[PDB]
Amino acid sequence: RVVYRPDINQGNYLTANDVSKIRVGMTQQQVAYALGTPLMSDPFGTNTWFYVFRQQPGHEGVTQQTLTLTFNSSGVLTNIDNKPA
Amino acid sequence: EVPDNPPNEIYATAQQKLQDGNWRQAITQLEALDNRYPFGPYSQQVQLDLIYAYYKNADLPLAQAAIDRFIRLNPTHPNIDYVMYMRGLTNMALDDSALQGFFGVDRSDRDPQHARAAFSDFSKLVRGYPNSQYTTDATKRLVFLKDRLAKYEYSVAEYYTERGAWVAVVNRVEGMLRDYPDTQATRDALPLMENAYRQMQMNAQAEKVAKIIAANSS
Amino acid sequence: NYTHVQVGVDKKHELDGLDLFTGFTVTHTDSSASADVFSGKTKSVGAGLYASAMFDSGAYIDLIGKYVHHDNEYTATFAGLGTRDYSTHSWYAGAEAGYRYHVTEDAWIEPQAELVYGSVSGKQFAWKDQGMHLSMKDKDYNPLIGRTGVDVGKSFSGKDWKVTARAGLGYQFDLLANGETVLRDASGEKRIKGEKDSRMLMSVGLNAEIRDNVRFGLEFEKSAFGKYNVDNAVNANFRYCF
Amino acid sequence: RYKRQVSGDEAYLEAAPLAELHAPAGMILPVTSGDYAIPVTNGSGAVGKALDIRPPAQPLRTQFTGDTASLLENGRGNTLWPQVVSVLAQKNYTITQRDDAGQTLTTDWVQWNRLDEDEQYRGRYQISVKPQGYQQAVTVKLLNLEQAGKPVADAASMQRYSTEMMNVISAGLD
Amino acid sequence: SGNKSVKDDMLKQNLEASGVRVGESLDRTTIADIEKGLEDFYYSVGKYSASVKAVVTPLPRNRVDLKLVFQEGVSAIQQINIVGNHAFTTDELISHFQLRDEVPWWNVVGDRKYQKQKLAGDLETLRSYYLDRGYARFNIDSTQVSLTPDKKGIYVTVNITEGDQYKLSGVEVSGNLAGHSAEIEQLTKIEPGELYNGTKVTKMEDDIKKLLGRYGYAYPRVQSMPEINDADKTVKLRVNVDAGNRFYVRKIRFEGNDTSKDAVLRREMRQMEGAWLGSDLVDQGKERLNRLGFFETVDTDTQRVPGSPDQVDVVYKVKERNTGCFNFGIGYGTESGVSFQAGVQQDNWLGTGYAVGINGTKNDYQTYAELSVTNPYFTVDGVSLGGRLFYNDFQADDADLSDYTNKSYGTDVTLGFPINEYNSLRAGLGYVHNSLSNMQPQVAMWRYLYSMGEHPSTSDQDNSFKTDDFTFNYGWTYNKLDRGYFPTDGSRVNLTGKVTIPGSDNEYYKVTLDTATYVPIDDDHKWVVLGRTRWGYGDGLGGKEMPFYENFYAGGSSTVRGFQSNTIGPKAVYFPHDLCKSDDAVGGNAMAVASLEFITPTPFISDKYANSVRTSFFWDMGTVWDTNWDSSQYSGYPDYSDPSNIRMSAGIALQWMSPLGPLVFSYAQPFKKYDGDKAEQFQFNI
Repeated sequence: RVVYRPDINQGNYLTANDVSKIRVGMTQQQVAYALGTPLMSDPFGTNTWFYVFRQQPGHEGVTQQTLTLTFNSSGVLTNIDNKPA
Repeated sequence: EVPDNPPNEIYATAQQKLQDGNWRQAITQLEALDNRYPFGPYSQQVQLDLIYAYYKNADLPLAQAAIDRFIRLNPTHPNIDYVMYMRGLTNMALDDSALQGFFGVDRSDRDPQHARAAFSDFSKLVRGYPNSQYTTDATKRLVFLKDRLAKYEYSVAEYYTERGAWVAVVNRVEGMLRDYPDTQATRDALPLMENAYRQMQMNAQAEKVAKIIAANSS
Repeated sequence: NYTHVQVGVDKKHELDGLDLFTGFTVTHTDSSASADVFSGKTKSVGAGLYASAMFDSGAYIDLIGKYVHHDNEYTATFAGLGTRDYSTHSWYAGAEAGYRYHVTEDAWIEPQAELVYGSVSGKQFAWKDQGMHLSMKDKDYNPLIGRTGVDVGKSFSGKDWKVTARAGLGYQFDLLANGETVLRDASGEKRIKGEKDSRMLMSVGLNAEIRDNVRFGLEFEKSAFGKYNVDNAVNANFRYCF
Repeated sequence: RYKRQVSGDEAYLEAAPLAELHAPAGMILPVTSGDYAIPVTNGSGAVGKALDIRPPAQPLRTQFTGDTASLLENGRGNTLWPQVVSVLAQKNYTITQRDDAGQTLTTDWVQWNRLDEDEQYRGRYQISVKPQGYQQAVTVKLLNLEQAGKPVADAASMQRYSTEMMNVISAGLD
Repeated sequence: SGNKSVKDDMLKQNLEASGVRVGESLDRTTIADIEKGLEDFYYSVGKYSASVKAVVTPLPRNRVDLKLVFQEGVSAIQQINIVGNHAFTTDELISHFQLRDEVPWWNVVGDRKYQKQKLAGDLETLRSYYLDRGYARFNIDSTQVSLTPDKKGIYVTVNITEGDQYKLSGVEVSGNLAGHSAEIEQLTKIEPGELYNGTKVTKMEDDIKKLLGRYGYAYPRVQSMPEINDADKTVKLRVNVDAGNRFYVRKIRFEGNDTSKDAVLRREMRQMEGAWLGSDLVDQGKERLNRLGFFETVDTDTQRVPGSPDQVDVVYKVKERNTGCFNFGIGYGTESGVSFQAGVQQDNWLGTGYAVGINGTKNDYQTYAELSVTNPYFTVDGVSLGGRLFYNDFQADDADLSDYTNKSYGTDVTLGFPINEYNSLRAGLGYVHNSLSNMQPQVAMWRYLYSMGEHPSTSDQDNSFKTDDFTFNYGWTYNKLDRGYFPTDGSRVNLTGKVTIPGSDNEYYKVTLDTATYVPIDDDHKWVVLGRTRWGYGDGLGGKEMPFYENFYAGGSSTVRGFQSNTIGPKAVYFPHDLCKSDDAVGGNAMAVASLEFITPTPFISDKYANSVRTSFFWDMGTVWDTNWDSSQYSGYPDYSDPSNIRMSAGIALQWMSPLGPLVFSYAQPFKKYDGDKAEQFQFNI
């Protein structure tokens, strides 16, 4: 509408350079160091990891590019899942 | 202002007029007696009466100071259950009582602090000495405080759902269900989690927590 | 009808069984008076100092004294006064002694007396607007007034009563009435002065409170129209904040 | 009443008792933190206004072991029994039902302690026996059933006060 | 007993903290320790004629009591010199020191005691003064205090090295910084040909820290060394900044609010929970909380969780203040019959955020009542809503003197929405019925009646008329302040304009403006100038005239003061029953008032109550006038269409925030007075 809408950001943002740093087959401490601590985590069953983008200046289209990681119960990455919209 | 006379009569008068309920004059007499008889034969009984007077006279902070003085004075007394219960009662009484009590306004979404402190104190009491005389009402108070804290967290999650910051809601309700899994607040907060997952375009988890509702249809 | 407001500060200290006290203050009293042929608007603003001492034996001695500047705009038809502004200073000081003895545990019996002396310049003006000279002037007025009053005060506390209930009665009689004035006329001239008074009084209504956030007020008034058609003003209000 | 009760904010009793959250097959709820945890606890305790809030009386080797008041080390301990007789009646209109002189063996009569707090006449019986264990002739008073306003009660608080009235009498006068 | 320089309180906490306090044992080693410690504290004060003496009083039951005797005669500063320097005079240096040797006769600004920490701070100021002007090769070789052989006079001397000037050749930046380096170089763009300034460099590190916090790095690390080319008489700066780690707010927490709920505060705080922290966002949030006006003090704290390396939680410690109140009162009296009054005005009802105002007053002279309710946050975005109903059937009937009986009532509903960071537009509709009756014959009102097509007689004092009005009103409130009561920064302007829609008896329009700004002079914001102004203009339309009753008034508290409550304005003239000039005014259609004010803390009461009160000097400049004025009718009487007849005064003002509410007290003296001033001197508005 017309009313002022304050800026809203509700996620962990990382640019494509850190996305390129992702590669399967390495521990958890390194990926936490590389992408930052996960602001999201599934607490049921699988201990998968989530990273999300929330960005909308106000009355404008939201920008979302999710990025998911799967870890077995051993401390090593299984697969990733990028999505830009 | 005070009679400097042998102690027997001042103790006797002190208990007699506390027995009347003259707290405004009893607190001064008791504090002067304690400060002039620091190590009398039964100064413990003096300190307990001071606790009683301070609580009933609604001077809660000084009562708290007297509590944490007594606990370190003798951490092993055959009546510490009463002191711990009085401390928890002081916390809870300090927490929630105002014009809202007359108006019946739900005091849920208010500043917890004292609520958390009271819960911790009462839990320490009940897990310490289950054979005491102050366990039943204590347990009921534990239940009530747990419900209050859960409702507070549910309220803040509800406001975030009203805004549209669909991540912090996930974290807050996850903390709720990790800490407070056995209360009504999570029971009506789960749909907020479902809504957040649906709006977050990551519905792979959404139906997952939806199955949770499938286990509590009632 | 009048409104009078005063403020000030005070300093005090105790002694060997005595509590000396003194201080300074200022005051301002505005008034409006209506009569058949006279309508006046007066303002007396000034300042002064006071003293007050008491002991543990149940005796208190107090005194006040201030000078003000009474200026009044009066509209009068008789004597051709018109709208005249009579302005003059006035310095008055009084003393009093009371003994609030402990009648019981919930009241204190206080007999007290007071006496005050004050001096003010007269109202000297010419009535030439009436056609005749009719010189109107007054001598140096030096009125004095004494009074005797007894009371009982409820020293309530506990934040449940916490009131200042008081009862009793007092009588005020003029100690000096030297308000001499001189008037002139074509047939002759006259001089006038004042006489004594026998005014009565009453007590205060509630003056109630409970805690550091509630204050209740209520005043008791008397209108003894039998003696001199006298009257009083009373009020009742209370203040609380959330 | 404003005398022996907690504040009137007692609506917390009628709160909903907690119910557990089922975990469906195929997933597991996250492990409970346990910081806000209550274990199972017994009952049989007065709650609300029925619960008593009074400072338990600390007895005055000032014995305090609840049902016993065995204080103790005087070479003239046997002379305390006639002192107890002087306490009875003479000093406080009391009497021992069956008190031997040398044996120091007495049985207390049903008294009446009207020490306000709406506490009616309390009939406390006891056995007055003077032992000499680990010391000289000691004082001991094993109380018995108390009446108070009710026909009978066995709450340890009022029982403690009932024994402690005799305890404080004995301690104060000797 | 004995001490007077320091209040006995800090002495008792000095004893208490050291380990000795009422009720515990005694340790004579601590007696000697505390004796020497209090002597040392007195030497720090500068009172070297001090000898604390301990009096031991044994008491039965193995007790003791300690008395202290303090025979402090008199302290001394008597000489300061800057020996070693050559390029600056001593006095200009003395102009900057906190500690002064002596001050001339026509001022009492400074005392003459010696405090060692004051000397240390003075040395810091001297060092900064020399370094920021280019003299990098500077230090403090040696400073010596000295005492005369009487213990009544102390001198201080400093010994330095002047060094030489140096030029800022150029700067750079190194280390693993943020990927946004371009703006860092922008902010560190240094133009050569300028001398050195250390404080400039310090501000550079500070605002680099601020900017990196704005990007989202909250714990950086910045340092800089000035590589100094002594041969070339120049310097360069080598700066090192670390990127830190992207920090994130796990939980946002509030603490202190006993009354206000979580939602009302969480509704504020543009900084969001669960995102990358920005210190600017946190500052904006704390400023907004201060802006709400019902929190006596609010302060932010940031605490990283003891868990993950980069997760921080922010807490907002508050202490609410009591605002809003209800009043009640009966004013019985034979001259006044029976009178009655009640009402509650609360800015924040029960903490829910709603605002309410209710009142009702009843007497033979007046019957008045009003209701008002508003929610500032109808939606979650911030749109407002409010409603107001009122009833004003006063009927000032007795003596039928210099008034006109009216019964009036009205209901209006408004809504407003925020449009930017600091502006909220407002629109609303309203209905109002008025009924005038009896009246009294006097000029300047009959023009309004004749404008409607009716011509009642002028000799009679009876008659009546009724009117119904539909109005559309709008408003615009630009606000940027630091707090909600007697602020210390910013400005606020308010526009309110009302018009009448077709189908209403009245046909007119109305506009008002207000502007209050605050300009500090001290960085700590304790002395500040204040600028108030109010403007207002309105009139009829379509050949008709604006209603007389809705016109402007001037005079009273928060207006031009000292003159009288509602006194400024042209005075009416009465019809014969020739023309008799009125004493009171009726109200001109255009008002404009200005005021400048100089704030100063009161030097009597201590700092515990200091935040509560505020006193000042003020200079009231106001004037109201009516553009519509038939000069030809009564030009014999003075013409007041010209606004040149200014009314103004000056004086002092005081505001006290009692637990019973706001209080104001003002003293003023009119200078350019006119007829009908009815001046007063003090006011007690609430």
